[PDB]
Amino acid sequence: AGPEMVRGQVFDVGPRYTNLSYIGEGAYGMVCSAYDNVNKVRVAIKKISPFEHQTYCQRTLREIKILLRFRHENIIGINDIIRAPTIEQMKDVYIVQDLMETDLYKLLKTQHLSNDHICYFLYQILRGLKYIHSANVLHRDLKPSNLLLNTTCDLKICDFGLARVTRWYRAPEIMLNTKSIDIWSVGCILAEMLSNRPIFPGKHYLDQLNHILGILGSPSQEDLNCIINLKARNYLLSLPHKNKVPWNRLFPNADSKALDLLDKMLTFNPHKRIEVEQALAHPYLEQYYDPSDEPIAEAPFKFDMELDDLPKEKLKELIFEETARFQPGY
Ligand SMILES: O=C1c2cc(-c3ccnc(NC4CCOCC4)n3)cn2CCN1[C@H](CO)c1cccc(Cl)c1
Repeated sequence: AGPEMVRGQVFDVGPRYTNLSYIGEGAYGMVCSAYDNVNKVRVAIKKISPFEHQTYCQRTLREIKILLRFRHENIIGINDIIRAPTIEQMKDVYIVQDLMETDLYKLLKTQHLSNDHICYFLYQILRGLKYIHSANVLHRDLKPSNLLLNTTCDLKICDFGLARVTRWYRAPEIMLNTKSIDIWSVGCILAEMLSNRPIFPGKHYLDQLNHILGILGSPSQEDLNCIINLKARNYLLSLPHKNKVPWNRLFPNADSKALDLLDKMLTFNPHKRIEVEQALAHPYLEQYYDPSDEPIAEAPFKFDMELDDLPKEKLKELIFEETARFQPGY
């Protein structure tokens, strides 16, 4: 049988993988579910076509190298990689992953979560994040659609395309000026689990800052005592005073312990923001916290070359090399 086509994208993954169905997409690719006739289960297949852009080639190599090294229950892995037999023919790379049922984005569109579920989901996000940060890696795009879920409420973090050694979930430092950006994102996700709506839904950069200030209040002098973009600093100083809104006013029915943790994750100053181990140890997560059952990385991850300097043609070679061991006859 020929290759299958899904929403205009051809998927050349047969004969092992067939009966394909759309399940997601990104800047330079598409994800489908597919039947694996070897393991006799359905899998996820992520198609990416990065080779025309140096940045996308960088991201592709990082994502593959990081996910091939990582091993953790709350982190998506790589089971297989398909690409053409020669580098001149390789225009696409197919990354095969465990198939999950849904994501937190879809869940929050349709279901009201109980405190217990919120607690358990938050715990697994942070358990996975502890492993990532222990490897000295930042995810940088945590958000509900990148948190995958099973029938049995198991949670896995996916999409490590932006990982290194989305506006609504973007930490203020990023816009004004480290691991703390991931904590901010988790805080945004916690808030969204509590209310089923994004806490800071800005329409653009300035609007994002305005929503954050609308809740946290005007930043203090120490909050601004840092290296900071001149334009952003002048903008913030041009604004009238904004009062802080108490968390319990915004989330009237929330567990007070959840709101205490939320306060510490959504702290404006990254240096005062709670870190992942301290968050796991917060009273809100007491029911699930189990440091004897929370694996960390054996060593910190680092790249041998640095890829930012490499031409995209050289990056392609490295990707071709990295993926070779999944080829038949290897
Ligand atoms: O990497 C992923 C990804 C993998 C999965 C995945 C993996 C395993 N299972 C399920 N099940 C699904 C079943 C239906 O409900 C949703 C969960 N989904 C979902 N996404 C979200 C999009 N991306 C990123 C962009 O963030 C991406 C994708 C393609 C190209 C690029 Cl450049 C980037």
